[PDB]
Amino acid sequence: TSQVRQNYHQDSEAAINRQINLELYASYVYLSMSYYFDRDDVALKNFAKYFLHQSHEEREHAEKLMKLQNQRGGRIFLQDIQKPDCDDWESGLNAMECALHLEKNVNQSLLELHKLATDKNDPHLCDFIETHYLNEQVKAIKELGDHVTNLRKMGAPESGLAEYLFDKHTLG
Amino acid sequence: TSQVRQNYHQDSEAAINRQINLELYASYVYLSMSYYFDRDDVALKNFAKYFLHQSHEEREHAEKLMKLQNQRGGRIFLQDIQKPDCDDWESGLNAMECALHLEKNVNQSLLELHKLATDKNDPHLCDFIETHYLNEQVKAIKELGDHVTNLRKMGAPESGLAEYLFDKHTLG
Amino acid sequence: TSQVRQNYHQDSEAAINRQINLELYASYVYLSMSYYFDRDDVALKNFAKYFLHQSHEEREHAEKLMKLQNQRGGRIFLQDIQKPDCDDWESGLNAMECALHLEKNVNQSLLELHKLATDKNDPHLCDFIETHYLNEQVKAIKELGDHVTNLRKMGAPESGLAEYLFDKHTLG
Amino acid sequence: TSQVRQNYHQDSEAAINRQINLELYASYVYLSMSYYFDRDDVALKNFAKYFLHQSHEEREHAEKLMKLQNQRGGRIFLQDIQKPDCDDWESGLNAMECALHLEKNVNQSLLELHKLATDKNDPHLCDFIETHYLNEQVKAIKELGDHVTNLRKMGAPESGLAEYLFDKHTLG
Ligand SMILES: [Ca+2]
Ligand SMILES: [Ca+2]
Ligand SMILES: [Ca+2]
Ligand SMILES: [Ca+2]
Ligand SMILES: [Ca+2]
Ligand SMILES: [Fe+3]
Ligand SMILES: [Fe+3]
Ligand SMILES: [Fe+3]
Ligand SMILES: [Fe+3]
Repeated sequence: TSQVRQNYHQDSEAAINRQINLELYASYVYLSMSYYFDRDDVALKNFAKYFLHQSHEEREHAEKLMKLQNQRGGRIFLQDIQKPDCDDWESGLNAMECALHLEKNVNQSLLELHKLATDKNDPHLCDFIETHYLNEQVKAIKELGDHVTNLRKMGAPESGLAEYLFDKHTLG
Repeated sequence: TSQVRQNYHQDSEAAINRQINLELYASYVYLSMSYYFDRDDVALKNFAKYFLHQSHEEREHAEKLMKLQNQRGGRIFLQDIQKPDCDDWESGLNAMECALHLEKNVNQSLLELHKLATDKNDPHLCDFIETHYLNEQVKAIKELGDHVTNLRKMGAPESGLAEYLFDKHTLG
Repeated sequence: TSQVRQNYHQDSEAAINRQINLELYASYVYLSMSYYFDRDDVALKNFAKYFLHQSHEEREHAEKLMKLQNQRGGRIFLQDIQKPDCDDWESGLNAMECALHLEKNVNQSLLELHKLATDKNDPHLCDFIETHYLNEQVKAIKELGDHVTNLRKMGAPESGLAEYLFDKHTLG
Repeated sequence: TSQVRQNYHQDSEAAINRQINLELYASYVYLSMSYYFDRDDVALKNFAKYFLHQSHEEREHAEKLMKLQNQRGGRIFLQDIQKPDCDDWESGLNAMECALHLEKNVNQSLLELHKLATDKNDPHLCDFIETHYLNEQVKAIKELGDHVTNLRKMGAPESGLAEYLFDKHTLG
């Protein structure tokens, strides 16, 4: 090559393509979690609305990176989007616990990409990550920790009244 | 010094400086209690907002006295602001119980200063205290008593659902 | 540990606790400077309002760091807040000169914390500092330099008319 | 008363009549000071407007006491209103210095009346004084101290530019 490409390393380009896939995959997990709470034998409508919004967010995270790639003169190479690992997610608390784990995993990936940009001396990539992904990631993780703590102290998942009230008063 | 000083006793002046410190210290305690409820392993956001507001109030109580001192022609002498005694505050109820104790202690100090003003025949200081601090203090203590009673009757602190609901329905 | 803690070093955590104290201390200095200009034998009301606002700013700087600590999964450990070093601040110019010195000292601390974050490879902490503290610090220092220059060229502190006019036309 | 008189002592009544005279007299002093600054060989129009407003205030202070007297069932006995002691007031600073002295003298009178009410066990008179006169008096004295300090530090009265600027920037 592009007439526009400048100080953009191959390794950086490839790592962007992997991140794009990870984010797409995270969107998928969340999509799954959402319609799980919409089942008639589950029926926690605010849980459902919470993971649907999360699902849309993650999609937007990917499309931003797709945009960054073209901007720097790289080429987008897409891969399959894997099946979320679970079909059944058991309870409200369990689902929150799996989302916390998911987000911590996305942050390592992002911490690794940032260390690579640094090594390649790509200050434009470093700030992009720092500015649009890292602060969003710590605020996400703190929020899911808050949620898990509350559910747990209320007595979930053994208490059905506890997930019902949390759905109403916190997620509502 | 002062060209303005009139019927203002040394002892009164010194006692004002001590009160200023006590109020500053109370602000500090409350500041501590607030970020304790903002921890991910605690997470009671309305508890947090309640002690943060309390923290700001106390700061305003000090600055008012700083203002009274200059007005009467005294001189402000500041001292260190001590570490709150606790780092961990254990539960919602415990924290409310410590705040009740704190406020009762601030009121004795104020009752003692008022008795001193009386002894020194300083009617201007007497009304100032009576008007800006004593009624605010009894309304504060009654309110924390109300809170402690409710938390206790709901079954706190052994009940996590109890502090969760109180945070939502009373402090919210 | 916290379920939320990730790539957050002990040393980083401890350094945050020290910064929190420094900022609290800066708030205290400024609080002192303010009621010094409110004395009947000083009486420069805009000087007073200027350091009171500065005082509130610094408090907000601390509370932000308190927030960052919880967010990253660290624990807040508070220490005593030391007596400002001066009780009397002599003149308008002197007070501005002491504030310039204070701010330069806060910036070194912040430059040192940033170098530590870098060493520990904590890109999230690096941007936080860079984004909320370093640019605010250089704009603060430049502004106090401007003020000191003007006071000095007007003929302060030997000229009382000079501090009176500056209070009116610049700080007003 | 009188069918209305209750727990109102003779001595209290008489002391009210004296206070009424003192306030009337203070109004007169201020009236004099005002037209002194309106002279073509003086001409400090904001000085003039400041003592005219002060003059009206003092008149209102008297009329309030006249009202208190009737309310308690006492009888108003009026006396002559003495000539202010000065015809010429020399300068801006001098006039402010004489007003400070005047106000300190009015406050002693009020402190003495309050001690009398206390001795006679007249809680209604005590609060009346405390509430409508003592806090107004300390705020008055502090303000005139501020003014005297500023005039003095600017170099008045030897500096004509100093009183001119003060009239413009502070009293304006
Ligand atoms: Ca597959
Ligand atoms: Ca200590
Ligand atoms: Ca009273
Ligand atoms: Ca010390
Ligand atoms: Ca006569
Ligand atoms: Fe994402
Ligand atoms: Fe208080
Ligand atoms: Fe600061
Ligand atoms: Fe009066």
